[PDB]
Amino acid sequence: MVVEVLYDEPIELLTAANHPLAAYERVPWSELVRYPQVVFKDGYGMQRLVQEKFERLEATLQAALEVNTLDAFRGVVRQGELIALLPSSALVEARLDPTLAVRPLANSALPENSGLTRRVVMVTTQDRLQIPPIKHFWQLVRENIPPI
DNA sequence: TGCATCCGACAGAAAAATTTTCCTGAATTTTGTATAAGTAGCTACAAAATTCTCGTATTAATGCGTTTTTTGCATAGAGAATATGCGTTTTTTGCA
Repeated sequence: MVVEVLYDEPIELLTAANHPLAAYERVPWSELVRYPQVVFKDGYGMQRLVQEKFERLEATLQAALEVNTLDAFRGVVRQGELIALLPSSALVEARLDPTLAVRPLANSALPENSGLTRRVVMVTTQDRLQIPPIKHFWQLVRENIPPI
């Protein structure tokens, strides 16, 4: 397997064209439930990690109502408000377009125990990485990953 | 001319009559006798074929010493796996 996590950005959330977490610029995870923080997919490991990442800052992951579609992540936040999961590395990109200029932030992430941030993880077999394409590039892509 | 009554055993003798059988024409269960035509086959003849055989020529068949080659051979690395390991963790004990 060669377990290999290129990096583990630390989680924040979607604040908004009106968020008061776009007032309250940080994101612990109470500050989520403060507005309608819908959690993502119970069962999908993606949230298993987020369960921490919303579950140790005055909040417990509330997988109430997630439409399981980014389009909808925006089709009620294009009204301006609604808030759910966009992690750190693209939480360079939470503040974007002219409905919305948003409050960025770092991880509150009391959830950690041992090592616990969600991890970008290229993991491989030599056969798989036995050629210039993936092997060197897959390495470079797991390498040239800036905040940009 | 109108009221009752009644009806619709036996025997002999000669002639006929059904079958039977040999004689006599009639023209068939048919089948018999010679001559001349004609219908079909036999003897003979034609040969250039075709094809059988011996010799030569090319070619395809068959074996090998060697080209590379495939597949079996060994020993070198790696990537966790597997200790120590604290160090952290879960287990286990007595008081209120």
